[PDB]
Amino acid sequence: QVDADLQAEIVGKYNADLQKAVQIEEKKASEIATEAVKEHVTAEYEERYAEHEEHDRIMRDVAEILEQMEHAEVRRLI
Amino acid sequence: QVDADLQAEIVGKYNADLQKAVQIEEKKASEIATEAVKEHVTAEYEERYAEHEEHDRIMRDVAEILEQMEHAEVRRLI
Ligand SMILES: [Ca+2]
Ligand SMILES: [Ca+2]
Repeated sequence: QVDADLQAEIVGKYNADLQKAVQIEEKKASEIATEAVKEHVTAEYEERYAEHEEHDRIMRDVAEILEQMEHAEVRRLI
Repeated sequence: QVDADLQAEIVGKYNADLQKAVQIEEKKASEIATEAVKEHVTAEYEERYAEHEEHDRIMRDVAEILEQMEHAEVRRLI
């Protein structure tokens, strides 16, 4: 589904940050924080791969990795 | 915390829609769908109460109601 290297890179760098964002109990602030983490990661990869031939596939993978990370932490806390 | 009438109005109108959005298994589409429901509700209330004296309080209540609805359904499915 997703590129395993892309998954390792994003999980490695950003999972702890996304976890902290999800762990904020005040739900508005948590939503804002989670979105901020996602937006940063998306922008980092967009900048890095803007002209790459597999750009569209990469960006779909980044979006899926981020959503799976969020889902895993929401599940894990519940 | 939130105005009980505002809560009843938004839950009554939009909970089933937010539930369907959260229930979509494909996580990107679910995220897009949930955000679309939230954006509509926020815009409806912003338009209705743009000049009201309690606008800021109302809009914070709308944001909290929407986040609580999302949390309740994510919890309920898990
Ligand atoms: Ca999500
Ligand atoms: Ca939320």
